[PDB]
Amino acid sequence: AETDVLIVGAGPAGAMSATLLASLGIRSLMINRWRSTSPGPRSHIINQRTMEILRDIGLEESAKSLAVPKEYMGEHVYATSLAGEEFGRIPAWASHPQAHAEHELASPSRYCDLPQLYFEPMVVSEAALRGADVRFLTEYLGHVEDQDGVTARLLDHVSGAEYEVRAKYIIGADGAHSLVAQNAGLPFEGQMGIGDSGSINIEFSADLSSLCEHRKGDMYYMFVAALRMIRPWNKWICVWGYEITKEEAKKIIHEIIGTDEIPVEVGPISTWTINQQYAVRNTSGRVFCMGDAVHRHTPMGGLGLNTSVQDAYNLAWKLALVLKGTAAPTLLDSYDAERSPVAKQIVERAFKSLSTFPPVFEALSLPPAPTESEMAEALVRLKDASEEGAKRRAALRKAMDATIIGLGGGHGVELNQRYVSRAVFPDGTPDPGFVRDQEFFYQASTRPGAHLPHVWLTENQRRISTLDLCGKGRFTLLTGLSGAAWKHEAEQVSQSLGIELKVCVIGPGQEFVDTYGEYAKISEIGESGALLVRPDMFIAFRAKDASREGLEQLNVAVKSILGR
Amino acid sequence: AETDVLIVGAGPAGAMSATLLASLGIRSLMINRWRSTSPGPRSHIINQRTMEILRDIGLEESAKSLAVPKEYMGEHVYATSLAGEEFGRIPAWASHPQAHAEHELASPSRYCDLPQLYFEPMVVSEAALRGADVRFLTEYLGHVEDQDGVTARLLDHVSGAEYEVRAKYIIGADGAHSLVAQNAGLPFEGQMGIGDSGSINIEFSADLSSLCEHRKGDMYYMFVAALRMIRPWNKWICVWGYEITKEEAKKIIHEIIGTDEIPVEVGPISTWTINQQYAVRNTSGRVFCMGDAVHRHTPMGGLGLNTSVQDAYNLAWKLALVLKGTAAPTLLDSYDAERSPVAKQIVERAFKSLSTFPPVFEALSLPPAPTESEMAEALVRLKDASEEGAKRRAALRKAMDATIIGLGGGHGVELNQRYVSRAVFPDGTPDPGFVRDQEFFYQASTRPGAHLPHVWLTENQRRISTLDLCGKGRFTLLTGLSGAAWKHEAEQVSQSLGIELKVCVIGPGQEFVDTYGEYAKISEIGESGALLVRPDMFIAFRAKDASREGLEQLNVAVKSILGR
Amino acid sequence: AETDVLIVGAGPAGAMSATLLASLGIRSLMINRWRSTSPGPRSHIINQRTMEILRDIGLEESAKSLAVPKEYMGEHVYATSLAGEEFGRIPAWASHPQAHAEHELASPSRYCDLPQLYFEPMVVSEAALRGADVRFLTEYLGHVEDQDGVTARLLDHVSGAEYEVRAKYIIGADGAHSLVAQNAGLPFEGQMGGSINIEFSADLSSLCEHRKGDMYYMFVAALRMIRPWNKWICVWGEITKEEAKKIIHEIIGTDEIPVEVGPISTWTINQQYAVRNTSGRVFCMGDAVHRHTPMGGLGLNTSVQDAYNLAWKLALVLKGTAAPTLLDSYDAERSPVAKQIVERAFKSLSTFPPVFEALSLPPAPTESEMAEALVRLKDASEEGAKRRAALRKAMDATIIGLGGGHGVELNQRYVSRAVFPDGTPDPGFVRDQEFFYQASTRPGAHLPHVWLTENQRRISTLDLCGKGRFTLLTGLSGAAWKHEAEQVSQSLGIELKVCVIGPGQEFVDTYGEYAKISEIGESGALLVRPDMFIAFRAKDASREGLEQLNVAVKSILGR
Ligand SMILES: Cc1cc2nc3c(=O)[nH]c(=O)nc-3n(C[C@H](O)[C@H](O)[C@H](O)COP(=O)(O)OP(=O)(O)OC[C@H]3O[C@@H](n4cnc5c(N)ncnc54)[C@H](O)[C@@H]3O)c2cc1C
Ligand SMILES: Cc1cc2nc3c(=O)[nH]c(=O)nc-3n(C[C@H](O)[C@H](O)[C@H](O)COP(=O)(O)OP(=O)(O)OC[C@H]3O[C@@H](n4cnc5c(N)ncnc54)[C@H](O)[C@@H]3O)c2cc1C
Ligand SMILES: Cc1cc2nc3c(=O)[nH]c(=O)nc-3n(C[C@H](O)[C@H](O)[C@H](O)COP(=O)(O)OP(=O)(O)OC[C@H]3O[C@@H](n4cnc5c(N)ncnc54)[C@H](O)[C@@H]3O)c2cc1C
Repeated sequence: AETDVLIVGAGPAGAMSATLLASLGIRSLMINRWRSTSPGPRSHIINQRTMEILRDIGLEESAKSLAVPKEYMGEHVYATSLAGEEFGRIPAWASHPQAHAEHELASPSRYCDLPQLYFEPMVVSEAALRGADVRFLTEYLGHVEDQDGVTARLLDHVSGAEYEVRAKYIIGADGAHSLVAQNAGLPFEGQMGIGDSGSINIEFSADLSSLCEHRKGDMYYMFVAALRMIRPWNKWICVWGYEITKEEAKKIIHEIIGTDEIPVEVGPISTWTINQQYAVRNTSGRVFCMGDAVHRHTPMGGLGLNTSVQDAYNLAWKLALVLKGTAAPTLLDSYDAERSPVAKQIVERAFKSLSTFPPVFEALSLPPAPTESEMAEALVRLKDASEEGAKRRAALRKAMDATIIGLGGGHGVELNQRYVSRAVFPDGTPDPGFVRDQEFFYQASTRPGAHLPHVWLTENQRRISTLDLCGKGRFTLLTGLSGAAWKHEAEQVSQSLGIELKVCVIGPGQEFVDTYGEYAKISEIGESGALLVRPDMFIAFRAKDASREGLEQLNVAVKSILGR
Repeated sequence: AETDVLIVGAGPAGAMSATLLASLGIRSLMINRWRSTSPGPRSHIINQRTMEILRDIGLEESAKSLAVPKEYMGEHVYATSLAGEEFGRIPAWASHPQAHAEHELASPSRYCDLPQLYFEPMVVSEAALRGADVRFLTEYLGHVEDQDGVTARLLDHVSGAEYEVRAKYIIGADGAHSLVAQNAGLPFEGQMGIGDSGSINIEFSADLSSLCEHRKGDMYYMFVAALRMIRPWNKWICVWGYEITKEEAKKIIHEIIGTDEIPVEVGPISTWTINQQYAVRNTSGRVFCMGDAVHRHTPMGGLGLNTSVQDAYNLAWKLALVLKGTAAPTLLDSYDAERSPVAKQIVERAFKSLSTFPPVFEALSLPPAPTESEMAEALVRLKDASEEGAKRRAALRKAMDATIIGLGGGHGVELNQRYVSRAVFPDGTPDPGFVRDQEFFYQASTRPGAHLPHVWLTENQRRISTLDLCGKGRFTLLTGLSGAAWKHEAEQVSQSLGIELKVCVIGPGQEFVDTYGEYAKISEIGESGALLVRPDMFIAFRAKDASREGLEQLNVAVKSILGR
Repeated sequence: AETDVLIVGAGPAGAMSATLLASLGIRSLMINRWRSTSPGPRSHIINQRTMEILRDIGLEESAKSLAVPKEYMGEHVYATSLAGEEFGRIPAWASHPQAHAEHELASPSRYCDLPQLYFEPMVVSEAALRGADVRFLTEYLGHVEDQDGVTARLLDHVSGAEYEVRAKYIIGADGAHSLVAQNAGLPFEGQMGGSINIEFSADLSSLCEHRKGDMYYMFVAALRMIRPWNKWICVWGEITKEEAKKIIHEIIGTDEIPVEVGPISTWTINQQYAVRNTSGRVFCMGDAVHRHTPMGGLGLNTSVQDAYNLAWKLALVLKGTAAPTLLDSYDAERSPVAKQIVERAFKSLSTFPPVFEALSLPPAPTESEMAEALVRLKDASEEGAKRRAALRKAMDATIIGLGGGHGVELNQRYVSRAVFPDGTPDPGFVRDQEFFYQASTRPGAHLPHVWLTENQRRISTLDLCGKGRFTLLTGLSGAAWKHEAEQVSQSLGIELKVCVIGPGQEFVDTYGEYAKISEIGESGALLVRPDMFIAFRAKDASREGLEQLNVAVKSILGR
C-alpha cells in the first residue's frame, strides 16, 4: 500500500484531516482500529470555530440540521433532582443577551449541541466521498521513518493479515493513548492535575419533556451528577465523578430524576478516565500528532473536540502545499509553533474550571461528602429569613455565577488564538493587548497572527460574511476600491510562485459590498490596505496602504510564508 | 475470515440488510468495491414503506431532518424552460388534497425527498454502530457453495491481498450487474423494453430560488429534459434521455433554465444505462439476491431504492430466526415467494410509465423530434381562440394528467403488497379484491398476507400508530379486552417454541387505547379476534374470535410459519 | 338625521351590513343599544363561507391573526373530567384527513376559532372606517313606514334625547327579540322544540397540548377554549355563587390549577325561524329571523351570509341600476336558509342522548352510576364488546353537530328572480347533502373553488370575483364574451368584469381544474354575483348564447 499521508485515527481530528486533504487533492489513507464510529456521544458542544470549518467545507447545513440549536442549551439548572427544587440557574452557552451579542458579533456561526455519535460518521462519510481512502478494523502497530517517507505496519482485524503502508507523512490522530506519540517520542508535560481519576457515564431513555420543556437546558446538575440531553427530551445520559454497575444504575437514575414514575430504559454504561497532559511538541520528523493525542483533559468547557478539529484545519493545507512542491517542508514547522501553545492552554483551562465547583458546596456550608440529612438541612438553611440567610443566598449565587467560565463563558478561550511563526509574516505593529479579560471575551484583531474577524458584507444585497470570501483551501487578499493595485500585485505574485491567491476588492458596485460599513470599521487600516488570509482563516500579512513599498512586500511575505 | 452472512454490496439493499441483522444480533460482514458511498444522488424519492422501516429501527427522525418534506415536492411543472412559460402543472407526489388524504390515511409516514448521496452513509453508519462489520475497497470475486456454508474469495483494493471468507449465507446486494446473481445462476426475464438505452445526468449549482419558491417542486420537466432539485433551491441536476459532454453542458443548462444570468457551477457528469430485467427467482441454495441485483428498471415512480430496502426487511428477520435455530431453513423459502412477484411487478410498472409521455407531444401535434420553430408553433397553436384550440388544450391536459401514475399516483403500487407463502398462514377467507384500481389506490387489508394497516391509537393520550406497537424484530399479537385469553395462549406458544411474541390488548384503561375507535373499524374482526404481525409488519395469522378453536390455532400457525 | 339605510343592531349581521354598504358607497347609520361590542365570547366557530366574505373585503388576514387555526381545533374529547379518563374522541371540525380534504377542496378558506368578543369590534371598526356611521348607546324604539322611506324613532342613552332618522330602508339586525321583526309583523314558525356559561382563567396547557381540541365534553358540560390554553368557559344545559369555581374544579377533575372565575351569563334560546324576512321597506337578518341551538355553530356564519346576500342588492337599487324588485330575492333565497338551520341545529340535540344509552345511563347520573358505567366499559366479555361498540357508534353520530355538516354549511341552492335559470334540471346530490358539499356551476349555486395562477402564484376562482360587482368567467374560445359584456355593461349602466382564463392570459388554468369544475365548454361563460353565486350559465359562445346575457342581466336587475 502507498499513500501520501497515513492518518491513524478516525475520530474528529482524523476524519477532518482526511476530509480536508481529500478536498485538496491529497491522497490519504485513514484507519481506525474499531468497527464503527464511536458508539456513544462523548462530546456534544460545537463551538464557533468548528462551525466555521464546517461552513467552509460546506457541511454546516448538515451539522445544523442534525444538531440541537443554541436556544435549547441556555438553561443550566442546579437542583437537588430534576423533579425537585432548583438551587438556581446560570445562563450557559452564552444565553445571557449580552453574552449572546458578543457571541453573534464574533462569528457567522453559533454554538449547537451535536453529539460525537452523529458528528463522526457525518465527517468520515464526507472524507470517503472526497478522494480519501478509509479503512476501519485496521490497527496501526508501529512505523519506521527514513529519509523519504515512512513505512507503517498494519494489522487487519478482518483478514488477520498484516501489511505495510508507505507514506510521506503520518498524522497521529490516535487518541488519548497515542501509540504514534510514543513512537515519535513526544515529550508531555503538566501530568499532575490531582490524583488521576475520571467519570462514569450512563445512557438512558425517558420522556422528561414535562420537566425540561419550560426550562430548556443542555445539562442539569444535581448536588455532583450531571443529566445531559442527547436528544430533547427523551435520550439522556447521567455523568458523575470517579467500578462495576448493574441494572441498578436504574435506581440511581430515578433518584437523579427525583421521581420513579417516568418509564426509564437504561442503555450502555461506560467509564471515562483521563490523565491530564499536553504535548510540549506535536511534531517529530515526518510525524504530526493532533487531537487527544497531544492534549488530554477534563470535559469542562468542551474544548477538546473543537480544538481537535482546529488542529486538523491548521495542518491540512500545509501538508497539501508541501506535497505539491509549492511550499518548502519548512512550512510544516508552524504547526507545532501555532498549535502547541493551544494544547497547553486548553489542558490548563479545562483543569482550572474544576476548582469553581467546591465553593458551591462551601456556600452551602457543606462538606465534600454530604449525608442526605446534611443536604436537606442546607436547603432549609437557605430559606432562612435572616441576614445570615441573605449572606448565604448571595454566597451561593456568587459561587454558581463563577462556574460559568466552564459552561459557555470562556469565549476568549474559544476564539482568541494568537499565532507566532514563520507562517505568519509580522507587520511591525506591537501586540495590542486584550482590553478585557482574554479568557472570557473575544477580542477581534486584524494583526497578522489573528483569525480574520467576522462582519457582514453583502453580495447580491444578501448577507455574506467576510469568512465566506475566504478559505476553500487557498490564500485570499481583501482590500477596497483604492487598493485596486492589489489585484495586479497578487497576480504577479501568484504566477511567479505557482500559487492561488484570490483577491477581493470590497466596495460599492463591486461583487462584495461593505454595505453596513462594518468592514471599514473592523479592518484597522485604510481602504487601500490589504489583509492576506490563510486557507485556515488566519491573517498572515497586513498592508497599511497600497503604496509601492506596501505593494512590493506582498511577494516577500508569501515567499516567506511558503519557506521560499 | 468468518461470518454468518456475507453481504456483497453496500448500497440501500446491503446497508439495510447489515443494519437489520446487526440489530438482531447476527454477525455480518458487508463489503463494497469502492471508496465511498455513492458520489451522486441517484435516487431521491422515499416512499412510506421505507419511512416505516426507518421509523421501526429509529432512523426516521434523522431521515426527516435531512430530507426535503412533501409540501416542497408537489408542484410538477411542464414548461419550455424554467424561466419560460409553463404548459401546465400536475399535483405530483400526492399533493392533490384527495391524494394527500389517501396518503396520510395509509401510513404514519410520508413521502420525502432524500438523495441516495445522503441516505447511504446514514444507513452504513448505523449498520457499523450496531454489530455489523463493514469493509469497502473490497471486491467479491466469486464463491463456491458446499453443504454447510459458503466460501467467498475477496480482493482487497487497499492491500492488494486476496482472501477467503467463510459464511453460512451470502446476500447478493451487488447491483445491476450482480456477479452474485450470475454465479448463483438466477434466471432473468422481461429483458426487452425497447432497444436498451439510458440517460445522461448533469449536476450543477445555481440559485434559482427566484424561479422555484413560488412554485415549489421536486422536478421541472422541459420539452424531454428534467431539472431535479437536490437541495432547494441551489443544488440541481439535469437529466435527459439517451456520449461525451464537455463544459458545454453549461450551455445546455442555461437553455434549460431559459436564461443565462444566474451564475451556474457545473458539477460531475454521469450516464445511467439500464437493461430492464427482473429475476424469476431471487434465491439459489445459500445465496439470496435483492435490490437492483434482481430488479433492473426505469426510474419512473422511484420504486427501486424503496423496493430494494423492502427486500432487505423481508429477509433479515428470517435469516436471524434460522441462524438461531428457532426457525427451519424452510422459513427462507418465502423470500422468493413474497419477494419475487414484487420484482417483476415493479420492473413492468416502471417501464409502462414511459408510454405516458409520447401522448403529450401528440397533444401538441409534435413529432418525436421537434425543431424549435416546431415547438414555438405548438405554443402558438395552444393560445388559439377556436374550438380546435379548445380540443387541443383539453388534449394536452388529458395527456399531462395521465403522466401522474409515474409521479406519485401509483400509491397502490407502492403499498398493495400481497403475500402467498408458507410464511403466511391463511385464515380461510377468500381474497377480497381491490374495490378500486389497485395501481393507483392503496387498499387496507387485515387478511393474512397483507401489511398491518395504519390507524392512530393513543398511549398516554399521545398518538401512536398501530405500526409502533409492532416490529422491532419480533412477532406481535394485537387484540382487545374480550380477547384476554390471547395473552396466555401467546405465552404458552412462546415458551414452547422459544420465540418472542408480544401481545397487546388494545382497549380502554389499557396501555394502548383505541381512542378514536379506528382500530375496531379497520380490524375486520370482533374485539376478541387477533392479528399476528411479522417482524416485517405483515399479518401472518388472523383470528376471528377468542374461541378455544381459535385459540388452539395460534400454535399451529406459528409452527407452520417457522417450518416446525 | 337622514340616511339611506338604518341598521338596527351592531352584532355580526349589522356590522357586516354596514361594512359592505359603506364599501359600496351607500350611506348608512348603524346603531346599537349597548356600550360596547359584546362582552361574552359567544359564537366562536367561523365557517368557510364567512371566511370567504372576510377574504373578499380584505379582512381574512386580520381574522386569521386573531383566531385559533383549524389544527387546534380537531381533538374532541369525551371524558369524565379534564384530568380524568377519556371515553373516546371524535375528529371534530373536519380533522379526519378525508374530512380535511373535502374541506380544503371546497374553498380557499378554512375553519378557524374566533370568538365574537374579537370578531365584532374588528368588523364594527371596519364599517366605521369605510363610509358608515356607527352609533352605540342608541335604542330603536319603533318606526312608521310611508311610501318613500321610513322614519325611525331613537332614544339616546347618553344625552337622554330622543330623535328621528329618515331612511330609505331599515335592516332589522336586532337579535333574538327583534323589535324590528315584531313591528314589521314577520310570521315565525317552528316554535316547537337554556344554558349557563361560566368564564374562567386557568393554565391547563398540561392537559390540552398533547390533545389539542376546541372543546372537551364531560358527562353534560362543555369546556371550551377561549384562548389556548389559559382562557376557558364552562357550558351546561338561575343564580350561581362563587361556588362556580367549585363546579369548575370538578369539571377539571382536579383542584390544583389556580383558577380565576370571570363573568357568569345565561343563554335562553326560543327556537324559531321567520317564514318571511322582508316586509315593505324592512329587512331582517341574523338571530332576528333564525333563533336556534349552538349545535354546529351555524348562527353567526348564517347571520353574516344574510348581510352579504342583501348589501349589494340594496346598493344597486339605491343607485337606480336595479328595480326595487331585486330586493324580493332576499327572502326567496335567505328564508329557506333560516328554516333549514334552525331545523338542523335542533336535530343535532338528538345525537347526544344515545351516548348515555350506550352507557346504560339515566339522563341524570349520580357519580356512582357513572362510575359503574366506566367499570362496565372495561369488562372483558362479549357483552363488554357490544357495549364498547355501542358507545363508539353513539359518539361517531354526534359529529354532524361538530364539523360534519359540511353540506349544511356550503350547499346553498337559490331559486328566485335574482337567479336566471339555464334550462338544465337540478342534478341532485350524489351523496348526503347535509354531510357533503357538492360543487355546482348551475345557476343558483355558489361559484366553485379551484386554484388558478396569476403570476405563477395560486389564486382562487373566488379571488377573480366579488368586490361588489358582477364577473363573467370564460376561456380563450369565448373571447366574444368580453364584447358582449361591454355592450351589456354600457347599456345597463352596471359593472361587469370579464375574465378570459387560459394560457398566456392574466389568469391561467394552470392545473386544468377550471376546465374540470366548470361543467361546460371552454367557450361557455359563468356569470357570478357580487355575493359569489352563479346567476347565469351559457354552454358556449354561439350567437344565441351570447344574445342571452343581456336578457339575463336585465332580468336579474328587474328591468
Ligand atoms: C467515554 C468518553 C466520554 C467523553 N465525554 C466527553 C464530554 O462529555 N465532553 C467532552 O468535551 N469531551 C468528552 N470526551 C472527549 C472526546 O472524546 C475527545 O475530545 C475526542 O473524542 C478526541 O478527539 P480525537 O479525534 O483527537 O480522538 P478520538 O476521537 O479518540 O479518535 C482517536 C481514533 O484513533 C483510533 N485509534 C486509536 N489507536 C489506534 C491504532 N493503534 N491504530 C489505528 N487506530 C487507532 C481510535 O479508534 C479512534 O477512532 C469523551 C471521551 C470518551 C472516551
Ligand atoms: C447514476 C445513477 C442514477 C440513478 N438515478 C436514479 C433516479 O433518478 N431515480 C431512481 O429512482 N433511481 C435511480 N437510480 C437507481 C438506483 O441507484 C437503484 O435503485 C439503487 O441504487 C439500487 O439499490 P441496490 O442497493 O440494490 O444497488 P446499488 O445501490 O447499486 O448497490 C450495489 C453495491 O454493491 C457493490 N458491488 C458491486 N459489485 C461488487 C463486487 N464485485 N464486490 C463487492 N461489491 C460490489 C457496489 O459498489 C454498490 O455499493 C440511479 C442509478 C444510477 C447508477
Ligand atoms: C350569551 C350567548 C351565548 C352564545 N353562545 C353561542 C355559542 O357558544 N355558539 C354559537 O354558535 N352561538 C352562540 N350564540 C349565538 C350568537 O350570539 C348569535 O348567532 C349571534 O350573536 C347573532 O348575530 P346577530 O348579529 O344576528 O344578533 P346579535 O349579535 O344579537 O346582534 C343584535 C344587535 O342588535 C342590538 N339591538 C337589539 N335591540 C336593539 C334596539 N332596540 N335598538 C338598537 N339596537 C338593538 C343588540 O345590542 C345587538 O348588538 C350565543 C348567543 C348569546 C346571547
